[PDB]
Amino acid sequence: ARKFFVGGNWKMNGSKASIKSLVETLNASKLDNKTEVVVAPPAIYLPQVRQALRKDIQVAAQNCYTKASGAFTGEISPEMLKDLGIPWVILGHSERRHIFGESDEFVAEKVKYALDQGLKVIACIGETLEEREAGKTMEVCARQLKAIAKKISESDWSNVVIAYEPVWAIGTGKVATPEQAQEVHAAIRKWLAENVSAEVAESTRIIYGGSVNGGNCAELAKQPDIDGFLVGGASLKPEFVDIINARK
Repeated sequence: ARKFFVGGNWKMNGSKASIKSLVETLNASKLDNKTEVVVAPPAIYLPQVRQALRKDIQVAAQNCYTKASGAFTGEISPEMLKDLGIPWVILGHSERRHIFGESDEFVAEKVKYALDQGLKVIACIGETLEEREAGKTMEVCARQLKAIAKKISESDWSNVVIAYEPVWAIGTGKVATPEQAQEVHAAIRKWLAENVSAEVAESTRIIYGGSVNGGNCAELAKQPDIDGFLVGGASLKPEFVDIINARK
């Protein structure tokens, strides 16, 4: 069965002191050994975290670029991440797609380059409120996924986790039910089956990237096509532990 997966996206949040506290809390907590756990600090805190954090939680960057090196002021390469012992990267997050204009193709180029350099990737997809109102949830997810599928091989999906972000229920005032989330996750899995392969569909974790907290994580985790979470704000808090432990 697919291993339950809980990622924590810290986004642009943290100080040395707050991160020291966050890490200390994780280091003193009893975690379900059946959960694969990844945390994504801001880039400048990656060293602090990889040095202090328990080894059974892996670290991710929040973004990277599409080349090994060169004249790209402000960008980081997958080679640098590997060099510092950062095994994961989050790519195509809604905030990068919408605020920083990252296109479907640019995201797909990053996913392929990161995989080729030996990173594991949390690849983010999802639809806006306007797109959902139009009945375009799967049109959008299919488009975003197709761009990735055109760049990566069937085998390459092995080290991909798909994060479904209900952008329509992130910062909009709308909320998603576990049933609504499940419906999308099942449809994404069907897309994988029909476009990649049945084996990719059955193997690939599809994690929920909407609002996840200690209070709702158990009900979400019960859904049969939800393989875990890409947690936002709760990832900065002690209740992240409860989310890791959502199946217990």
